This record gives sequence, C-alpha cells and structure tokens, in this order.
Amino acid sequence: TGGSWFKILLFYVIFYGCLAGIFIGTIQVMLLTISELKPTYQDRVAPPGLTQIPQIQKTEISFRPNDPKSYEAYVLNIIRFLEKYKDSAQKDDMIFEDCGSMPSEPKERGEFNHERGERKVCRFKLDWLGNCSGLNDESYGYKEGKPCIIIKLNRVLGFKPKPPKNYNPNVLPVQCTGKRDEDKDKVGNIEYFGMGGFYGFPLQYYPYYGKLLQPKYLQPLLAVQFTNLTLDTEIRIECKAYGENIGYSEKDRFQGRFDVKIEVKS
Amino acid sequence: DDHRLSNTELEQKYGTNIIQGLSSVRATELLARDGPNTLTPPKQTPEIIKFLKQMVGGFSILLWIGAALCWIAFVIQYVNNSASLDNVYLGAILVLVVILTGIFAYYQEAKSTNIMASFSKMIPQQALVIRDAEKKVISAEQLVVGDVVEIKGGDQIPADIRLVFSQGCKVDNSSLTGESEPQARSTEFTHENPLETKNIGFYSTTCLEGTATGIVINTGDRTIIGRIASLASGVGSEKTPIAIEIEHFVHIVAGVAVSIGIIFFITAVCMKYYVLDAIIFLISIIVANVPEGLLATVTVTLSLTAKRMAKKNCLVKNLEAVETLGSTSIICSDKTGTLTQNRMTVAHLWFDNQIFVADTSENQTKQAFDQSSGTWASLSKIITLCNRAEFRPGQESVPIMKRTVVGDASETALLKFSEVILGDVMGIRKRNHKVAEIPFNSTNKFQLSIHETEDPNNKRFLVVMKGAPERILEKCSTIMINGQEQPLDKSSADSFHTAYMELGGLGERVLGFCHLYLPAEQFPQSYIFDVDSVNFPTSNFCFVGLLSMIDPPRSTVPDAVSKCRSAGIKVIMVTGDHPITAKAIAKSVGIISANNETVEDIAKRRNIAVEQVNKREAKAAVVTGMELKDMTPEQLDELLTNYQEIVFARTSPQQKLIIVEGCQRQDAIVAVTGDGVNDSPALKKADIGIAMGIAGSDAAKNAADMVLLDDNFASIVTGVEEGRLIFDNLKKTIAYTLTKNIAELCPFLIYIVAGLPLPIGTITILFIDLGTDIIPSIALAYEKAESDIMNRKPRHKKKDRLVNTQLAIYSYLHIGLMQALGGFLVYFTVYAQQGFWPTSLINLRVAWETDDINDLEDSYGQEWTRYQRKYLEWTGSTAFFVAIMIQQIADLIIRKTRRNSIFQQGLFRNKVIWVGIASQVIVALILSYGLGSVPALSFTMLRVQYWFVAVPHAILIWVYDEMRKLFIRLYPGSWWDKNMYY
Ligand SMILES: CCCCCCCC/C=C/CCCCCCCC(=O)OC[C@H](COP(=O)(O)OCC[N+](C)(C)C)OC(=O)CCCCCCC/C=C/CCCCCCCC
Ligand SMILES: CCCCCCCC/C=C\CCCCCCCC(=O)OC[C@H](COP(=O)(O)OCC[N+](C)(C)C)OC(=O)CCCCCCC/C=C/CCCCCCCC
Ligand SMILES: CCCCCCCC/C=C\CCCCCCCC(=O)OC[C@H](COP(=O)(O)OCC[N+](C)(C)C)OC(=O)CCCCCCC/C=C\CCCCCCCC
Ligand SMILES: CC(C)CCC[C@@H](C)[C@H]1CC[C@H]2[C@@H]3CC=C4C[C@@H](O)CC[C@]4(C)[C@H]3CC[C@]12C
Ligand SMILES: CC(C)CCC[C@@H](C)[C@H]1CC[C@H]2[C@@H]3CC=C4C[C@@H](O)CC[C@]4(C)[C@H]3CC[C@]12C
Ligand SMILES: Nc1ncnc2c1ncn2[C@@H]1O[C@H](COP(=O)(O)OP(=O)(O)O)[C@@H](O)[C@H]1O
Ligand SMILES: *[C@@H]1O[C@H](CO)[C@@H](O)[C@H](O)[C@H]1NC(C)=O
Ligand code: ALF
Ligand SMILES: [Mg+2]
Ligand code: NA
Ligand code: NA
Repeated sequence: TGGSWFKILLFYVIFYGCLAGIFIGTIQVMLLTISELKPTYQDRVAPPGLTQIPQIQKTEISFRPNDPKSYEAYVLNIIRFLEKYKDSAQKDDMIFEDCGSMPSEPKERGEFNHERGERKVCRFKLDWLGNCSGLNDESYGYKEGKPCIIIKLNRVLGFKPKPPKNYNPNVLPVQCTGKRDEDKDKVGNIEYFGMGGFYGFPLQYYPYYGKLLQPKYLQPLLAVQFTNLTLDTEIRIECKAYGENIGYSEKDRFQGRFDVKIEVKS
Repeated sequence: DDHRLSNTELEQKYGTNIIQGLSSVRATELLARDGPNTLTPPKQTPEIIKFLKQMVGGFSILLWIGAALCWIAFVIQYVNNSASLDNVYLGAILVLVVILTGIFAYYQEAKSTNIMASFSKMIPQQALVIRDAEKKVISAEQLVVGDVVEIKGGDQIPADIRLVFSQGCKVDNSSLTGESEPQARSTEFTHENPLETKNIGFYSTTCLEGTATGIVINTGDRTIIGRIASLASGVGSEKTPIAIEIEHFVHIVAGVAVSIGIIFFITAVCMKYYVLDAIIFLISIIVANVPEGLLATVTVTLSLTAKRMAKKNCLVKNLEAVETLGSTSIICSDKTGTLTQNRMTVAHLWFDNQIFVADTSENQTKQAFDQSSGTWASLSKIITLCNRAEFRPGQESVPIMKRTVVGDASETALLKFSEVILGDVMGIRKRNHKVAEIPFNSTNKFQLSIHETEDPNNKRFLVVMKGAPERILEKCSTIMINGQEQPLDKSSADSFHTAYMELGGLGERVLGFCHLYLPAEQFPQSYIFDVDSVNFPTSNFCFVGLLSMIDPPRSTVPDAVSKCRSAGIKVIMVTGDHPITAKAIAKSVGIISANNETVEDIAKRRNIAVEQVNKREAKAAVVTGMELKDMTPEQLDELLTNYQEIVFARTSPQQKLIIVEGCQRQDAIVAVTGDGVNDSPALKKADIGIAMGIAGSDAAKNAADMVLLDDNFASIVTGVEEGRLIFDNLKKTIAYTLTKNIAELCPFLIYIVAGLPLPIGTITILFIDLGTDIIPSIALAYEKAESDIMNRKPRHKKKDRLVNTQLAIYSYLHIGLMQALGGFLVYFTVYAQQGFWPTSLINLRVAWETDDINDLEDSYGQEWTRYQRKYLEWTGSTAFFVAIMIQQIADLIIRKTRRNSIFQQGLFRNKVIWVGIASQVIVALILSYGLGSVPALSFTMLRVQYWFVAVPHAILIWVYDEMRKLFIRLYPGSWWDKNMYY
C-alpha cells in the first residue's frame, strides 16, 4: 500500500519491543526475590536421593572379566568420577581443610551470607575407599569378577542427615542387600569400605553450602564390593540409606535407595 | 399444443375416440410404454452415509492425521522399550473429539424431506374412465395418455386433460397460481398460454362444480404438478451462507496449521533431531493449532437461538437458518396468504356521493365509517337481505372474520360485513320472509330477491338486487341520496362512473346494490310471484350504493415491510395474481412507496405514450409473467439493478424460481416467503425459505427452513435482528477461541528450538480446549448489541467474511503472544524458586529427560533425581495451564465488546460471562488439586502464588484492548480505526 507499510511496521516494532520489555521487566522483578546463596524452596530435593558410580544404563551392570572391553566403560566412569578425590587435587590449604579421620558432628561454617568468604571443605582420602580406590587395583575390582560401586548421597543445601536413634551418632548408615529371596543367596558377601571402618557417611561433611560458597566441595563416599557374585546370573541388589531425615518413595525409585542389577558372566 | 387442436385432431394425435375411449389392450400397451400415472419419489442419500460424511468435515481430517501420528509414535516408543502409554490416551481423545464433533455437525445439518409426500392428499385415488365404450372406475395410476375421463364437482382431476365436453365446469388452480378463485372451464381455445386456457384440466386440482369430459394429454411426472414437484426436489442443495463462512474459517486455520507444521518439521529434521521428536512435535502443533470444541459450541449456540425463537411462534427446521435472516438483502414475497389474509372482505363503500373506507382487520368488531342513517339503512337492508351465504354450525363464539361460511367468496364477505355491523343477520333475514329468489348466474350477473317488510305499519314488498355495477345502473332509473329518492341524470350517472373506476383501479371487485318498494295496490299481500321474470318488475329500481371487496393485507405486514426496508432489505413481490390487484396490495403494504411511480403512471399523468417517458424517471416497476417470459438474463439483471421496487405478477412457479435465481446472481442472499404449492421451488432455491403456519400448505412447509406458526410477518424483523446478533457474537467467540491457540503453541516452539524443559504438555492443552473455555465460548453468544443493529445495511456476502484477516491477526499476533509471555513468566517463576535459574534451563532438555541421570545439578549445586525433575516439569505445566486460564478470563472480558468499553456495556449485565468465569476457576481447581493430589495427566498441586503470578499480564491485556477500542471510538475512519478494528 506504499507509505502505510512504514507506519504499520513501525507500530509492530514498537508493540513487540514494548512486549519484550515488559516480559524482561517482570523476569527481573521475579528474580529480585531469588537468592543466589540458598534456594527459595526445597520441596522436590529435600529428601535426598541415593546414587551410585559408575553411571550405567537401565541399572544393569553386566561384564565378562576375561574380556577387558566389557568393563572398560565402567572403569573409565569410575576413574573420571574419582579423579577429583586424588591427594594432589586437595593440596591447597587455603581451600581444603583436614577434618578428622573419625566421624564427627556436622561442621557449621556460618550462615548462607556473602560475608565470611568462601567456606573451607573437608578432605576425603581415596585410601578410605579401599580395594576400590584405584591405588593398587587399577580395575576397581573388575577384571576379577568382584566389581566395586561407589554410593553417594545427593547434595542438598543446608541439609544435615540424622542417623536413626539407637549406633554411631555421626554416621548415616547404608546397607546393600539382595532384592528378592532368590537374590539374597546368590549375591555373596558384601564388602563395605567407608571412612574409619564405618559403613555410611560421616556427618562432618554436612551441611553443604552450595557451588558458590563451597566450590571444590567433596561429598563423602562409600565403596561397596561384592567378591562372591554367582556367575552367569542376574543378581538384583538394593542399597538403602537409613535415617530420620531420610525418606523413601514408591514413585521415585532413587530416593534414599537405589537398585542395581549385576551379572558377572563366565 | 393440445389446447389449440380440435376434438377430431385430438382423436388422431392420441389414437383415441371420445365416444368409445381407449381399448383395454391399448391401455395396457400404453401403460407399459409410458409407465404409471404416479409421481416418482426423489432419491435420498442414506442416513448412515450422511452421518459418516461428518467424520471428515471441519477439522476432523487434521485430527485423524494427529491420531495416526500418535499411533506411529507409540509403535516407535514400543519398539524401543519406553513405559509411556501417553500417546494412546492422546490418540483416543482425538478420535473421541472427532466423533463428538461429527455428531454435532450431523445434528446441525439440514434435514432431508420429500415434498412429493405433501403432493398426496391432492392426488386422486380413482378415476372414472371410458374404455371399450363402457364407463368404469379405475385407479388414477393406471391412466394413459389419450384416455377419455369424466370429472364431476368435488373431484380431483385424475391427470392433465384436454376438455372435449364441458357443462358449467369450474376448477381450483390454487396449486398453480396460489389463488383459490374458481376458474370457469370450457372447450374453446381462449388464451395462448397453456396455464391460462380455460380448456385444460390439471392433475391434482379440484373440480368445484359442473361436469366435463377430457382426453388425457399428460400423465405422471410429465404433468404440470409433476414438473413442479420435480423442480422443487431438484433445486435447493446449496450451502447456507453461515456454512460457507465456517468453511472459510476452517480453511484459514487449517492452512495456518499445515504451514506451521511443514516449516517446523523441515527445520526440526535439519536441527539434528530424530523421527520421534519430529513427529511428537507435529502432534503438538496439530493439537495446539486446532480449536477442538469450537464447532460443537457453534452448533450449541445455533440450537439455543432456535429454541429462543421457537418461543415466539417461529419454528426453525434447519439450525443454520437462524443466521440467514440477518445477512439477507432481498426478500421475494408471495402476495396471497403471505402478505394478505387470503379472505375477501369489504374494503370501500360508495353511497350519498361519498366514498367510505371499511376496516379490513382480521380481528375486528366494529366499523367506524359514517353511518348517516340515510341511504345507509337501505344499503344495510339490501346487504343483509340479498345474501344466501350463512355461517356453518358449531361456530358461535368464534370471531366473525374467522368463522367458516358456505357460499361464494363475495357473498361471504358481505355476510361477515353485515354480521360485524349489525350483529344479527339470520334473525333479520327470518323476520323479512323471502317469497321469491332469482339465484346468481354468470349469464344474469345479478341476484334478485323479493321480501316482506318487518314493519307492521306498512307490510309491503321489498325487492332487493345486487349485481355488476353497469348491469345494476342500466336496470336502474332513480337514485337514493341522503335517505331520499332522486331521478337519474348526467350528474349522478357520471359520479357513479368516476366512483366505479376509482374503486376498480384499486384492484377491487365492485358490486352494485339497489332496491324497490312494491306498491300496495298493484301488489297486495298475497300476489304469488313467478320466478320466471314475469310477475314482478325487473327495472326502474332505486340505486343505493356501491361496495368493493379485496383480499386485504395482514395487520402486521405493512409495518414489517417498512422495518425490513429500513434495515436495508429489498422487498420484491412475486405473485401469481393479476397485476392490478398486485400493484394495489404493494402500495398498501409499502412495497411501492406513495411518491414513486411506474412507467405507466408517468405516461397517464403526462398524457403521452409509454415510450416517451424515460425509464429512469420511474422508481417502481410492475412486470407480468408474459413480460418476463420474453426477458433475457441480462434484461432481468438490468431490471433488478435499476429498480428498488418491483412487483412480479401472474408468474408460474418456474418464473418464481427464475426471479429468485436472478436475484441470487447479483451476489445477494435471498429470503422467500410463501404459503402455497407453487412457492415450493422458490422456497427450496432460496437461501432461507419461510412458510406460513396456519395459512401455509404442507408442500410449502416441507420446502421451508422456517415456519411462522402464527402467520406473523413481524417475526421476520425479529429473525433479521437475531441473525445479525448471531453474526456479531460468533466473531467474538471465534476470536476468543483462537487467542488461546498461540499461547498453547509457543511453548512447544520454545521447547524445540531452545531446549527448555517442556513448558506444557499436549494432554494439558486439551483441557483448556474442551474443559476450560467451553462455557465462556457459549457465554459470548449472549452478548447484546453495541449499536443500533437494525440501522445498518446487510453485509456483503463476498466482502464481509465472518473471519477476516483483522480478526485472525488480532487473535494470533496480539493477544496470543501476550498470553504466551504471561505463561512463560509463571514457568520461569516455578522453575527458579526450586533451584533452576532461567539461564540454566537452556539446552537442558536432553539431560533433563534422561532416565539414567539421577544427579543432575541445579543452579545451587544440588543434585536432582529423574522423578523429581518430572514432578517439577509437571508443576511448571500446571502453572502454565493456570496462567492461560487466568489470562483467558481477561480475554473473555475484553472479547465481549468490539468497539464499546466495559464501562459503557456493563460488566455484570451478562451473567453467563460470570458463570463461565466461575466454570474456568472451578475446572482449574479440580484439575490442580483433584488430579494433583494423585499426580495424573501431568497435573500437580500448586502453591498459592502460582495462581496470581500471571494476574498483572491479564490486567495488561485488558488495558491494551481498552485503549485500542477507546482510540477506535475517538477517531472514526482514521488510520487506527481502519487497521486496528476487527
Ligand atoms: C514476534 C513474532 C512475530 C511473528 C510474525 C510471523 C509472520 C506472520 C504474519 C503474517 C503476514 C500477514 C498475513 C495476512 C496477509 C493478508 C492476507 C489477505 O489479505 O488474504 C486475502 C483476503 C483478505 O480479505 P479478508 O478475508 O481480510 O476480508 C474479509 C472481509 N471483512 C474484512 C469485511 C470481514 O483473505 C483471504 O483470502 C483469507 C486470508 C485471511 C487470513 C490470512 C491469515 C491471517 C493469519 C495470521 C496469523 C499469522 C501467524 C500465525 C501464528 C504464528 C505464531 C508465532
Ligand atoms: C498497556 C498500555 C497500552 C498503551 C497503548 C495502547 C495502544 C493504543 C493507544 C494509542 C495508540 C496511538 C494513538 C491512537 C492512534 C492514533 C490516533 C490518531 O491520532 O489519528 C490517527 C492518525 C492520523 O489519522 P488520519 O489523519 O489519517 O485520519 C483521518 C480520518 N478522516 C479521513 C476521517 C478524516 O494515524 C496515525 O498517526 C498512525 C501513526 C502510527 C500509529 C502506530 C504508532 C506506534 C503506536 C504504538 C501503540 C502501541 C505501543 C505498544 C503498546 C504495548 C501495550 C502492552
Ligand atoms: C513477543 C516479543 C518477544 C518477547 C521475548 C523477547 C526476547 C526474550 C528472550 C530472551 C531475553 C531474556 C532476558 C531477560 C532479562 C535477563 C537479563 C539478564 O541478566 O540475563 C540473565 C537471565 C538469567 O538470569 P539468572 O537467572 O542466571 O540470574 C542469576 C542470579 N539471579 C538468580 C540470582 C538473580 O537470562 C534469562 O533471563 C533467561 C533467558 C531465557 C531465554 C528463553 C527464551 C524463550 C523464553 C521466553 C520467550 C517467549 C516468547 C514467546 C513468543 C515466541 C515467538 C513465537
Ligand atoms: C515479526 C513481526 C515484526 C512481523 C509481524 C507482522 C506485521 C509487522 C505486519 C507484516 C505485514 C502486515 C500485513 C500486511 C497486509 C495486510 C492485509 C490487510 O487486508 C490486513 C492487514 C495485513 C494482514 C497486515 C497485518 C500486519 C502485518 C502482518
Ligand atoms: C511464521 C510463518 C509460519 C507464517 C506463515 C503464514 C501462513 C501460515 C499464513 C499466512 C497467510 C495464510 C493464507 C491466507 C490465505 C489462504 C487462502 C485460503 O483459501 C486458505 C488458507 C490460506 C492458504 C492461508 C494459509 C495460511 C497462511 C499462508
Ligand atoms: N352474489 C354474487 N356473487 C358474485 N358475483 C356476483 C354476485 N352478484 C352479482 N355478481 C356479479 O357477477 C359478476 C360475474 O361473476 P362470475 O361470472 O361468477 O365471475 P367473473 O366476475 O370472474 O366473471 C361479478 O364480477 C359480480 O359483479
Ligand atoms: C581387599 O582388601 C583386603 C584387605 O586385607 C586385601 O587383603 C585383599 O587383597 C583385597 N582384595 C581385593 C579384591 O583387592
Ligand atoms: F400465494 Al402466491 F403466488 F401469491 F402462491
Ligand atoms: Mg399464497
Ligand atoms: Na487448540
Ligand atoms: Na432454502
């Protein structure tokens, strides 16, 4: 229509610019109420999940010890995860602090405020992992039919685990058992290696203060070896964490527990 | 044709003998050669085919494609084990939606009828035929062309016959012309047109009196009534204007959806996506772009309007007919029975050298013309005493102008006039004993009666007579003026002349009345009279007055015609009656304005030939059927274009259909009003056909979309206004339902191109479609008019679409984008308050949906399992749904007016709007906390703030629409008004 094209295009440019500006302003107004130190709510995350290493697909661990290529992915995943727990990686004394080798009460490093600076982090020693650290056995129990898994509790800001009342009041217990009565006899003898010889998570690594107040944070680990798995069968194992603060769900199969199915072939 | 041949030439053409008739062998041979004398019923499509054709109409084809894509996605998700079971639910819901929409569409479509089933009580069952020189009563279905038949009074003519012998035969051709006046029949070629010939009897017509003999010339569907029925059944299979508008809207929406799907599939496959992600996105596009409940809502609104109008005695047989009245620009109206009362009544009186006007209302109980008591007592005595018509038994409390009468139409009019004025007619007749009576015959053209006065003071003989005005005058020698006698002269024989022509130029039949008092000396009390016109005198009477009769207009018809014309509608009279009566009735009902003149009125007022007057000075036209017969379609187009007032007179049903088609050829929506068999082809061909209830025939009522159950012409104006309101409210409903489509579609586009976790699911938006705004969509149909709706002009059928570019643009690119932004604000609020800042959500979708990742890290370093991410996704979906609901509340508020403000129109005046708002809130609450308590169908319980996050965006939508309409009102016809008004 000639000259009115400029007028209608100008109207639409102004209208869409105003719409974008109003949307951006509403987003800023909403984000002004959002803290960068602690989340507003923890409705979905507060009861932590229990997760294992290596990261696997369909929850199945299946390998043949005689073929190194069957467990290469598992070993690579374990190496990639544990590479940050090396002794050389925790040498900075201004960032890392040497908490006790025995379980203790949670360490309160202040409040969720930008003051007080970055919070120091307890060190976790790979030697505590035991037969599953890679220091001596580079295959983490694989290559021998005795696989290792590393259990971790999902990180939640300001969350302090509460071990159940009576034994150790500073360790959150974890146990791995066969899922069914068929798996309970073929699973074998479960070996646990935790810090100080206790099966669980020491409480001094809690609470977690976030990726901005506590970078380089190391969550506690608990390695589990099996060492007596029945060959050529699929054993279903259930690892569960116990605590007053720890809850479970029938819809979320990874909340406070997880399932792993391990088959070591011949 | 057969009416021009002689008896002998008819006996050679048809191989028949009038005396002997056809043989019994040739009768069967001709029954085999030509077939039975019956009307073949039309071929109707099966009901199940009609029902099944509605499963591929509207948006159903796109929904079928969506269901197919759902099945192909589920087979892929089953080959690679995925415990979803969500595409089957969506496909089943889409199929159910298709079925329900098809059911509604089937209920909306026009019902099928066989008008030939109404040509049933007119068809004779048996026929008296002459075969083998012996008369026998055979069935009329065995008649063959060339058969000699006999017809009597009160008989239906068994076929189209050429009368060879006739004796006092009169027939009723109301099935051909719409006129119930008896027609004299003879054996002589009288007029060139076969339909006006006096020597052809027509199939399925009534022989009123006399006897006749005829040869069958046409049989079965080859008859006049058979051709009328075939023409009625053939035409009238087109789509209503509202169906065309809905089809155009469906085309627009389907084209938009198809283009978007093609573009965003072609780009998605090139964005490193695989088949499942490319087809689930296509399903989402189809579901979001299609309004899944709008067509059923349209059907519901049409049903509601039809139910409302049925309470005003207006039966709507087709649902879509409630809108056609309202876009109609031309009304073609039958005269007799439709515009008039179909009852002859006394119209004018001429006595005392004065012309009086009589009341012609259907419900009248008095006459207000000047009853001077001089010459009026004599006129009333002649009217009451010189009538043979009497009321029928069982009618005493019935209104006088509604009672049934045995007798002539002219005598019935006089009897009802005398009963209205005098109250007692039978008693007065009984008091004045009738001692002689010469009945009315067409040869005499008068009726004589000798009575005895009810005056004991005098007790003389009073001989009264009525008849044709000229015969009465030439049988009269003295006149009565002001109650006193007076000799005739040129002063009173010319006043009579002028009065006779004045009354006869109004389309009225005039009757002359006179009396004579017999002397008591030469006619004593006994004096037995001889009816042989010997004993009593039959000349030198005393003229009293003239009375004229007409079939008058209905009381509510002139005002209805005036209001329809004021609404911009052209009213055309199409009648089978004679032009002189038709023109007068057109002037009476306002079809022809008082100032306007025809091409002959100017010639008479200028004393010149009709070729001297320019055809552009005349504003009215009266065209006869014979004038129309020699008219080329371009000539008819020019005649319809050049004249605003046209009267078509003496037309056949074929000519009525021709006129309707010529009116339709001018890009016009045409309404036809009729009440007879001869109107059925035009009632069928018209965009909307309206029939009369009490006065209408069954054939007319079967061919009509609408029936006026009380014969009230004012229902036409109410229907026009209702249709005009429907067309204005349907725009609001369509815009309201189209606004939410973009708000449902934008989340999927952002989900695909930006990798955000799915803002809303495909099942979730179906609840907005079919559960949340169904009642608001219905509520927008109860809106009132913003301006004077009857003061506009009819919309242009080719230029004023129901859905134009402005409506679609304002629904898609203006309010839908605002709603999408308002929903995305709540989406980001829900996600950020749990730990996922808006920047961290970009390209997070692949890792978000991985079932094997149970430690996904948020903006704070916390680790999330897959199920908690699923629950947060469902929470965001529910928040998006609630935001769409909240913004659709404001959309409902702003879509209830197109130009006016909420302050001017009123916020609480339409309570169905608040019912719809409450339904929206209640449905959202049930979904969020009923299906959220147990997480099902991607619904979770929300926090309180997520119901109010998007309120400011709704307020902004309302503010924007209010300002836009304010500046439309402030500057009419400006750049803003042209480009921003939808
Ligand atoms: C920030 C993001 C911005 C994204 C923008 C993307 C681009 C979208 C822009 C589209 C370009 C303009 C489209 C229309 C062009 C003119 C078409 C036209 O003039 O057509 C011919 C005629 C016009 O006569 P009428 O029907 O107007 O007169 C009716 C009679 N009366 C008015 C009396 C009632 O009409 C017909 O033949 C029928 C066609 C009428 C309808 C045409 C389609 C209108 C739909 C627009 C929506 C497009 C976007 C969809 C959603 C995208 C989501 C992101
Ligand atoms: C939330 C708050 C919303 C507030 C804004 C609401 C929008 C509506 C309010 C204002 C819009 C502008 C004012 C109204 C339009 C101008 C009125 C006017 O003065 O007359 C029209 C003029 C000249 O007419 P004429 O002489 O040809 O008429 C001759 C008529 N005869 C021939 C009969 C004599 O035409 C022109 O100048 C047209 C010039 C170009 C118009 C568009 C320019 C950019 C406008 C943007 C408005 C929207 C901004 C974004 C809002 C976002 C809301 C969320
Ligand atoms: C209709 C006219 C156009 C309307 C849209 C205009 C374009 C808008 C798109 C992007 C611009 C977003 C900018 C918003 C203002 C952000 C300024 C900024 O500082 O930037 C950073 C933010 C993220 O801050 P943070 O949370 O990391 O803060 C960290 C610390 N804190 C939590 C503590 C306070 O970046 C963010 O806002 C996240 C950006 C995510 C982009 C997603 C894009 C799609 C989402 C919505 C668009 C919907 C469009 C619907 C129609 C589409 C066409 C059909
Ligand atoms: C991305 C943004 C800026 C573009 C949005 C489109 C805006 C700017 C413009 C581009 C071309 C415009 C269209 C051009 C011509 C017509 C035809 C007319 O009969 C109705 C308006 C309509 C349909 C215009 C509506 C507004 C329009 C769609
Ligand atoms: C952003 C992209 C998708 C915008 C593309 C614009 C498309 C979707 C719109 C703009 C104009 C629209 C067309 C306008 C006119 C017609 C003619 C009608 O008889 C069928 C629909 C059809 C063919 C429409 C199809 C959809 C259409 C092509
Ligand atoms: N009682 C009557 N009913 C009808 N017409 C009558 C009567 N008395 C006299 N007439 C006159 O007789 C005329 C001729 O009547 P008729 O031959 O039946 O029909 P047409 O008027 O069509 O020729 C009428 O137009 C009318 O002027
Ligand atoms: C496991 O640890 C014990 C500790 O004594 C050691 O003797 C044994 O060799 C280890 N076995 C494996 C599987 O490395
Ligand atoms: F009643 Al008509 F033509 F006037 F059928
Ligand atoms: Mg009629
Ligand atoms: Na939709
Ligand atoms: Na019709």
